[PDB]
Amino acid sequence: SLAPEDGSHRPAAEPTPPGAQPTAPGSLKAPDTRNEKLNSLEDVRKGSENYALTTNQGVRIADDQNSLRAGNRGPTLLEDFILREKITHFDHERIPERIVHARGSAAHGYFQPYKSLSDITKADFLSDPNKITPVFVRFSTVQGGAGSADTVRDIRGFATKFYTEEGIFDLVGNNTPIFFIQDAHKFPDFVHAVKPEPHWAIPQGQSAHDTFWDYVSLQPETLHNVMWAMSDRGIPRSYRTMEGFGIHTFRLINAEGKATFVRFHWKPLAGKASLVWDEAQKLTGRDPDFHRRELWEAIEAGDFPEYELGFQLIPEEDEFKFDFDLLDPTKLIPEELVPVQRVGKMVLNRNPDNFFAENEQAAFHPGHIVPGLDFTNDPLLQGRLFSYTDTQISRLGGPNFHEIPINRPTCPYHNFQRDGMHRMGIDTNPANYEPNSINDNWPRETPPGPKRGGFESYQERVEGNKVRERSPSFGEYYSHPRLFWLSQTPFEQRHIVDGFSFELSKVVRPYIRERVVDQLAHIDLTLAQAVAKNLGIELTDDQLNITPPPDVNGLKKDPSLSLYAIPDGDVKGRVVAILLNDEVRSADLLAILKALKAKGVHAKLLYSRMGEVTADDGTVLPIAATFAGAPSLTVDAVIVPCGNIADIADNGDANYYLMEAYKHLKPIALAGDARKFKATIKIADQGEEGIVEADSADGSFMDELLTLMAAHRVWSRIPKIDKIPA
Amino acid sequence: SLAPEDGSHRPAAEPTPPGAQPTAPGSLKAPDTRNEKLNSLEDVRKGSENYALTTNQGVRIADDQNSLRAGNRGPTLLEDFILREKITHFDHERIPERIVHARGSAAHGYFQPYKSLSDITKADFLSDPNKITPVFVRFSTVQGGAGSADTVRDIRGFATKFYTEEGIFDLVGNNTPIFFIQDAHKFPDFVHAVKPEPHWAIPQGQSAHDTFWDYVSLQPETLHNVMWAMSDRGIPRSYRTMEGFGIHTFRLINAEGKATFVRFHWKPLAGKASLVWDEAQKLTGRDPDFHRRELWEAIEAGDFPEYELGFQLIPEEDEFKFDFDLLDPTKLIPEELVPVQRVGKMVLNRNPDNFFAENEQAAFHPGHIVPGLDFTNDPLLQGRLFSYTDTQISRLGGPNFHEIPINRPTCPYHNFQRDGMHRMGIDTNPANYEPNSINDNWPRETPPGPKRGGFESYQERVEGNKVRERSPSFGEYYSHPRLFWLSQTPFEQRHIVDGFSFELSKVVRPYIRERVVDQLAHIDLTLAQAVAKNLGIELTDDQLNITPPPDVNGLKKDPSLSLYAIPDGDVKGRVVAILLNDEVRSADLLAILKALKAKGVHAKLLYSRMGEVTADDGTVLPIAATFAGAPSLTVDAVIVPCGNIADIADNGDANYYLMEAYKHLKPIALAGDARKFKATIKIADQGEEGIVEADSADGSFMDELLTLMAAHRVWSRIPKIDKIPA
Ligand code: HDD
Ligand code: HDD
Repeated sequence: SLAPEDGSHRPAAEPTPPGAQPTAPGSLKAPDTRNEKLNSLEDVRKGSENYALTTNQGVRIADDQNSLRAGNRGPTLLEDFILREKITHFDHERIPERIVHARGSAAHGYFQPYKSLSDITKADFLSDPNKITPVFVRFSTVQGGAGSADTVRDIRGFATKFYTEEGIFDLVGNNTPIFFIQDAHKFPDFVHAVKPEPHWAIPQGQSAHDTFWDYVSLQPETLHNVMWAMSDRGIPRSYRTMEGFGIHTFRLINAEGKATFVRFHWKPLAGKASLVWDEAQKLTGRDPDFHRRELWEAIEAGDFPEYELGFQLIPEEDEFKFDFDLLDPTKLIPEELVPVQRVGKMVLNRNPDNFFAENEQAAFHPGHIVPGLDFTNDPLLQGRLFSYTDTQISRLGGPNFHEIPINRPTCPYHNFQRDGMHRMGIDTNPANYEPNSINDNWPRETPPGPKRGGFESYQERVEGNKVRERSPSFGEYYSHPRLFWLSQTPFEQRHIVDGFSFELSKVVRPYIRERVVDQLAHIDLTLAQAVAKNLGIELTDDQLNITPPPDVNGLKKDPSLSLYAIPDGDVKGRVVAILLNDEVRSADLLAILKALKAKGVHAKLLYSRMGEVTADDGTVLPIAATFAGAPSLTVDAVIVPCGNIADIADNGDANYYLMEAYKHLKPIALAGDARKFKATIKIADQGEEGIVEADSADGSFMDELLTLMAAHRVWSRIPKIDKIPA
Repeated sequence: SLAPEDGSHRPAAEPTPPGAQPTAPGSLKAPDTRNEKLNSLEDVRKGSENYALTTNQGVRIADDQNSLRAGNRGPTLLEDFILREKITHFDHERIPERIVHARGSAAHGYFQPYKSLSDITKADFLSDPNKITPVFVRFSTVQGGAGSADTVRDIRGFATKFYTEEGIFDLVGNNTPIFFIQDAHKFPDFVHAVKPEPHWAIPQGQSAHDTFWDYVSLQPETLHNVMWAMSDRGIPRSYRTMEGFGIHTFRLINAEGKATFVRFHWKPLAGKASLVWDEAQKLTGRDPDFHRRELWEAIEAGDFPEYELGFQLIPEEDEFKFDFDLLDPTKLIPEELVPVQRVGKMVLNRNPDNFFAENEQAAFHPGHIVPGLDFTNDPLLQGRLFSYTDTQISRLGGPNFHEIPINRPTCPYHNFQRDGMHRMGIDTNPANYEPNSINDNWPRETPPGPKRGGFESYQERVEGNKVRERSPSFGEYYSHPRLFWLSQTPFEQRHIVDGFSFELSKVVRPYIRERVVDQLAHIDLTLAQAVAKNLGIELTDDQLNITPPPDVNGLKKDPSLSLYAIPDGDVKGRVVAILLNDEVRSADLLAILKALKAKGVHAKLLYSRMGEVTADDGTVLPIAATFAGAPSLTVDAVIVPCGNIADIADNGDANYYLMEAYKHLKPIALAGDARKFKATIKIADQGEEGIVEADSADGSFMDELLTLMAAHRVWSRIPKIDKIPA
């Protein structure tokens, strides 16, 4: 009726590259992609086609265009129950956003272990290489609201809901291996300091303001995670190209009752990759939804995000083996000292149907563990256990949040709990208490055991007085920031310097900048001096003579802490901008697209207008976006084929497209007379590494380009970009 | 004591220009700024200095750094009531955001009428020129969440709470004179279409997506307000430089019972000023809080936002004398036919103390009127009256939202309502019903009268059948969009074309773009043709033969609809970037700052690092921000004094500063050897209009620059900017 005659409104129910088709609810885009959790949601999924429009009570609506009034130009009547029901539901759509991590993007998937881990844990989802566990994963920022932007400088959340046969296990982690603070009692202080300031509620999604750096300067325990946030780790290219960490030391418990200390890791199969600051900041304006969009479209394209689960394992007798306290969440465990042992793989392969119902209402909580796992006395973890249950009473409207469909266990659950707001389950048990005789005491307790047993805490020894006191072993603040610093490449170190420098320049009270620079001088004097230089601060002789902190158990570096030191690039799922002209050389475009498709690299055809152009072939080329509509920020490299280059040679948008990408260190490839654009980016006739150029886009032209893309960015270009006006 | 000895942590409690000092709660920044509402809030204002840190129950806390645990490396104890109270409050901080207009910034102020209006309304706050009414005003966007960006393309809200002696009057308006839809029954449809789409919750703060333009293409009633949104009205420079409108026709009722139709207007004393799209979009990334910050800092500087309240007045016998229906909210009343008559002045002169408590919790509702005002049968207004009461039950936690301090009337309030969540008032009335004898029927009804009388509705005639039916008089959709289009300058028209073009290029389904272009052809074929060519669309012969709509009561143009046809910009409160070098020519800087001060124009001194530089005469210049930290987006003009120009001539950030300013049509002034920068912006030796240049910054130099600033932007430069790579 209102759909177009040609059916061009519906996306195909098959994988398609980003921007090819309109995005769609997961059940409509990929109906053949299934798992036990997705199937269990069938009871609450609602269709639409061939159904009448009704009230919520089932009454068909004849006229959904008008209120009921006395005369067609008269007052609206109170008896219009259809209008009032519709407006009432609208009026109450919103619920409180998460206190932290309010901005997030989520997807369905499954996990599978590589081998049985029965020797170290009795957890059922790790017991058998053929046990598939559905998952729901939500990635997030930390500071900003649910409507804030994606590519901010911040920590990222990485929360995984495991729907196991013995209960929900929530692995609630971040993208760095430590947190800012040591004891949960300080969590409201730290969060209030990083959040928008209370008088005017500025700034959104940014730590670059006085109260954050005030707190940091007075609490050196924060410096380690601050180092990570100021590095390019704070601006990932994609949720698909960052690491995950549980941060805390947990425990594994095997059938014989032996405990092993464990820290959890997620390693991205797509490799580690981050933006650079100028690109990330501008991208929050050009596309505040970039990461959300990029995740959704990768899944629709079949570039399923994949992550390997890994364990750092520490025997109980090695609790005190390292310089740092194992239970201190501001300290990491270097992989040089304790390797990450691979455990299994997780694949995210379907988007939700309704963002609010599945993402916004999802509730993750690290206290949701299962038999075979346990906690430790990490005093940050200890307080988290209180928070994630408590907070849901207001956010999700009461204690039945486990009945919201996305949150439901796929395994059975039965107990004597009753009532509460929006109670869905109707209990037939004659008893609502135990011990009872009137239902023969069902449901019954289960003794602990090797499988399908009841939960019992590990009986660890407790000895001490009731004290509010920090462990002295936690009182070391500079050695891990320094190890992180020393493990970065030189260009990563420069980016850290520029992060501190840019943020401290937004601090209005100069003494705070100075006090932060003083803390940096306790970490590394090269770092401190470089930041000071950019702030017009001069270190004193006392600061220049601060003794550096000790090495971490003899380490001078750990290359696993760098994003880039150990190559792990993968071009699959990346995207290239192809800048068209009105008579493209079809031979160039043919060879370009063939090579990109063979490596799984997507392309977007850009022009100065929408519609189509015709190549020299007579081939009609559809235009994905304009140069301004899809800035170089949104792509990984730029290719300019030959053709009628005079068409775009004096186009300001086209020339700036290349300058912006050049500034942000991206690979650029120019064919034929497109090489004339070298003048725009101040490249000499002789060329330079990172600019592919040839008479035509044939032979090794695309191999060179794809090799550059596998290395992510052209770091050697950095000394040249400070002269580029872009 | 953690504060610096020199007291530099504390801003001065006197007016200071933007950036000079840290911002502060209004009671601390401007303690002497008072009004009756601000005084009435004193009962709930909390101090801090010289108080002990306590629990919410008043118990002093000894150690706010640690949880209570069994041993200093032990588990946290459930008996830690201090921890659990602190974390519980943190866990429940967030409340639901507003369904629409969730993003907004507010201030305190006062209103005064110019003359008694007793002849046309018995409203007490308009009865006496010596009667001052306190106000609380919230400006907002519409689509995005509370954490979204300020300078988006959107309609803006302009809500004013008048605390009158006869009750609260809320004037809840927008910055355009019409709304998108005719009947409130369709509000959830329109809002769902513009909001982030439901499968993936994209895009934030943007109408540039499929579902919005789908709805528009199928509901031509939306086209008038769409035209306004696509113009530079949709991207204001500042809440201080936009207009406000009540949109609906309301009624004024005088003491003799005579009704006059009225539409409400706010006219900014700072004049009308807007950004351009590329600037606004980039600014949502460089400073998503730009409007919130600019409002707060203008008030701290003494640049108080001021607006003139004005009335369009139509006698009852003139109801049907126009080509359009007065009760249709998609139609404006041209000022050429019905002039805005000046009524009074509103000054916003103090910021809040706590954003959440005063801004986030404020509740405005257009059903809050007072005797002397009444409604009409406008079917959008009619449904609004239901919604603003209903929505607060969830957003503010129940029916006692009028007891939240910011919402409280300053006049008396007494009735027989009782109980409800968070009930504050403790009633002593023996009776909670009327009629009653046990309290001699107090509080009592009051007959209507000329002053201090009870509210009685105007007894307008109602005749017709109970129908869900649109008024035939509303069935015209193109003549007011055409009137707006033909009232704009040629460069405003270009920006409208480019607004439609940019947004429709982000619509993935091409037939939606085609259907919108077809709607445009029913408005004006020059507009339709210009948009279609940017989309690669060819109008058909039939489309080129669509008859345009007629003039609106003889009007092709109304001058009041253009932002700029008659410039009315005050330069006071604007800001100029001054690009420093390491040996600035002090004679230049003296002349520059002398002239800016005389016009109340602020300055920010920028450089490549923070700290200080020394001028050629030894003056130490403090640096406000770096070139990258305070981009040209954030200022109105750029001046480059002479000095050691070689220091910055090769700086890529400095050159780009000018190129970005140039592209966005801002005045630029270059003294002495700084004229070398003309090459970067491709200005010929001979000069051009909008680039001020001379051997030195003298008297004539700064007059030319400030004359350009008075005209806001250099529109004559538009033909040159498409060749600039920026
Ligand atoms: C004692 C308070 C407290 C502390 C110390 C932490 N958190 Fe937390 N976190 C919360 C209290 C909280 C919360 C208030 O309970 C949130 C907000 C809303 C919610 O459901 O849980 C939350 C949300 C939250 C989310 C978002 C989950 C989602 O997508 O819904 C993640 C990923 C984390 N946290 C991760 C961490 C990590 C890695 C921490 C340090 C190791 C951490 N949190 C410390
Ligand atoms: C029947 C539904 C409905 C309709 C047709 C409208 N609104 Fe509305 N408006 C609401 C339902 C609503 C609301 C849902 O009740 C809000 C959101 C939360 C709230 O407190 O009120 C609101 C908020 C709201 C605000 C923000 C107030 C603040 O700062 O808190 C403004 C300025 C407006 N509206 C203005 C308008 C204008 C100028 C309209 C057309 C002439 C309009 N609204 C139509």
